[PDB]
Amino acid sequence: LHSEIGRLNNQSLLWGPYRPNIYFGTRPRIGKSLMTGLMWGKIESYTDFQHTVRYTCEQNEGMKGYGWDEYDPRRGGIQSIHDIQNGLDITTSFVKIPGGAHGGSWAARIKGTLNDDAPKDQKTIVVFYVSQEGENSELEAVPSENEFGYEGDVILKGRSEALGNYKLVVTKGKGVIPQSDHDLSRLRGPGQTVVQSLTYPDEVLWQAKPILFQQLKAGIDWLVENKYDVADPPPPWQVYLLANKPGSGNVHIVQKVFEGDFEFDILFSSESAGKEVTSKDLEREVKQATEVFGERFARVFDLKAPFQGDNYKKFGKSMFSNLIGGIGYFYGHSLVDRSYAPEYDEENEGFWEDAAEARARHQEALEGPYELFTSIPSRPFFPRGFLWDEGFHLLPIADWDIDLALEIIKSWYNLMDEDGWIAREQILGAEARSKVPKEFQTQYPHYANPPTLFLVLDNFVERLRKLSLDETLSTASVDNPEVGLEYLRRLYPLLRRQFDWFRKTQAGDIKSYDREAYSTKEAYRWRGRTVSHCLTSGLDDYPRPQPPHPGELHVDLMSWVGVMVKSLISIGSLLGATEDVEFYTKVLDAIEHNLDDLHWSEKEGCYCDATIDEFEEHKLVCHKGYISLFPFLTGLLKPDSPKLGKLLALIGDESELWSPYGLRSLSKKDEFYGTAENYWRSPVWININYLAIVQLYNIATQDGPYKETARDLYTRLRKNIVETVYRNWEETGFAWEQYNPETGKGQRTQHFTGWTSLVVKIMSGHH
Ligand SMILES: Cc1nc(-c2ccc(NCCCCCCN3C[C@H](O)[C@@H](O)[C@H](O)[C@H]3CO)c([N+](=O)[O-])c2)no1
Repeated sequence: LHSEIGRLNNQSLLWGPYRPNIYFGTRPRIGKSLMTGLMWGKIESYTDFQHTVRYTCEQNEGMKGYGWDEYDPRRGGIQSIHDIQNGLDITTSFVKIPGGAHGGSWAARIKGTLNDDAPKDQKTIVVFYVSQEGENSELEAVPSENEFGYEGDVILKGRSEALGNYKLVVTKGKGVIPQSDHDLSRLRGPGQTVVQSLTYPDEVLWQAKPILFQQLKAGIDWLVENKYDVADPPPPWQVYLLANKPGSGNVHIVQKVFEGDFEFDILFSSESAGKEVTSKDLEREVKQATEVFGERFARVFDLKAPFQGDNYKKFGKSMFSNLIGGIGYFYGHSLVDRSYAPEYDEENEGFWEDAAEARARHQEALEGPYELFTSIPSRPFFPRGFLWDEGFHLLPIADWDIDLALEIIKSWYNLMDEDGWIAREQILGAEARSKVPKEFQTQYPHYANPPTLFLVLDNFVERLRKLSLDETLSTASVDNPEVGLEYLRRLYPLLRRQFDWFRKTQAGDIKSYDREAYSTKEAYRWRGRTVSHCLTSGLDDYPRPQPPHPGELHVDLMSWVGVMVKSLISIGSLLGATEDVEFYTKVLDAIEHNLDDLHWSEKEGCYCDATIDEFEEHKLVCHKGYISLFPFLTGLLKPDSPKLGKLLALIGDESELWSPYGLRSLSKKDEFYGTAENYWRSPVWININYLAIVQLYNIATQDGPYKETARDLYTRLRKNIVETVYRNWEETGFAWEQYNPETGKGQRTQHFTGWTSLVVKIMSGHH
């Protein structure tokens, strides 16, 4: 039955618009298969379309905004695009229709409405680009009856092992199609939908823009050769309309030119499903998905006071839809240094220079291929899997669809190598690499990242302890305990492997110094630190001991290990791994003492990282900020702890961390406040604020000395964080990466959905 729910999940999730790196396209969760993508741009001149055409996601002055209004990867959703440069408001509605044996069918409507500023007679070029990867697969455009192109629908018939037989139709659509009276129309037709069918080696089919442009350029060269010139030139839109040449191939370009508003449908019909998909099917399924989206949201994200209002609901739906709408499927080779150069052990003083030397040997090579099904932080700027971000992404997603979240966790854990390492940044395949400077591609097997995916696991466990097919599937792994347990049984050894990997690779040094502590074992240091940075910790430029030193100990990292042990206690217990649970219990107890013995500063009233002095002694290095609160953020302190009460004072202290807009990453009193790139040195970050909010709530709903302080801080922080993110969204249409504690303004990158979307769960409360 676990096998059964697994196959049903597989069938349910196979298809999607799983290409979040582009405005709109689809692909199934199969490395080498059928992919589609949309392009559009106005044409006003002989040279502008190369500059106006849209395909991969960006964010700049020419684009007001874009995102998902509703989305559920089982059903589909609706995306809105507000394009200033091209004077166009676009809608792309996508819907899946279950049936057959190959993951069902799907359809999309693309609608473009000119904005008030656009010329009423704007010409817009629209391209639907289709490619298929695989040795023994086929795809063919059925020729039109007409001479120069298509009066009606374009039909592609294809086949593969993975998809069986299918047809993909691009409907004629609605809107004025311009007609040219030029001589060229004798050979090219007056203006109509055209199809070019081509082949390239599989590995380059992703390069849709260059492939298209190569065809456009060939058409223009033909014009030149055939005496179409500046004495009497055809109109731009005709110059840029491909000669119709449908056929068989692994690439199919479908091109339309419209004047004024337009729309057209894409209908993917899985043959094994029986009756083919129609436009009327599309409209019905679109209306139905919205209704279901509506009903689920009100149940799962029921926003509590003072956010029950409709403005907050709309806000919540946008923040949530953009988060879950970022889910992509990525496939390909990854770039990894597998030298395990000894310099990477960072055992000496000045280790960063040695590590730089090893990197300069450039032993990294491509490996895999790997696949990953994950949500992402940033469609325009970094549309790919980041390991600790994904822990935050799945907290709202798990609420929505626990089985989906478990799928993503599983996908992440399937990357883990024999040692227990998962790369923190997953750049899979040439398409993903295109977005990343080559200097920043290489992954390092000694680089960890916070294990926030365990937080998601923790939530699943509590749910496990305490309808349409889609509704049923979304909770099958909780509603069927035996299913849930089997999932944990299979994941459990990889979690344990990761635990062990942390302790083998990210170990700090007690025994070699004048260091006394309850445990001789429990001490941690993040590998990969530079003079100015600690990227692996996730808090890039939060101030750390200077200089970096093999004797450093990082309190956040030890806290993370505490998170992991507790999770392993719970899961171990569920699986009756008695021997394991006894070991975990001893480790937890040791971390509890050692956090105090190695990291607590009585003088400062908070936790601090530690180094080793010029005189070879243990020194605490305190920089009041997120790092300082870590045992609290990660749920490690008892509710009656005096230490907790001191952290609550720091948290609430306006002159240190407490801004009107949320908690400051670093205190105003810290010498490093607002210095350098000021990334984690003052701004308000939603992910850490979310952990604070949840821990304040835990203390607030339990007997103890800080109940009432916690309740007040919970109330205020929740309000502050929600309102800041809301005001910004209202003003700008965007979720931002971080928020300015003086002004409240969103800054750094937009489209950060992205853990900023946690705000949905903050609003809905009841932790
Ligand atoms: C115009 C215009 N373009 C841009 C622009 C900005 C940035 C980038 N890439 C930066 C990649 C680094 C991701 C780290 C983010 N974040 C940092 C946290 O510190 C981590 O904790 C966390 O894990 C990760 C992930 O969330 C690109 N670009 O490469 O295309 C373009 N801005 O304006």
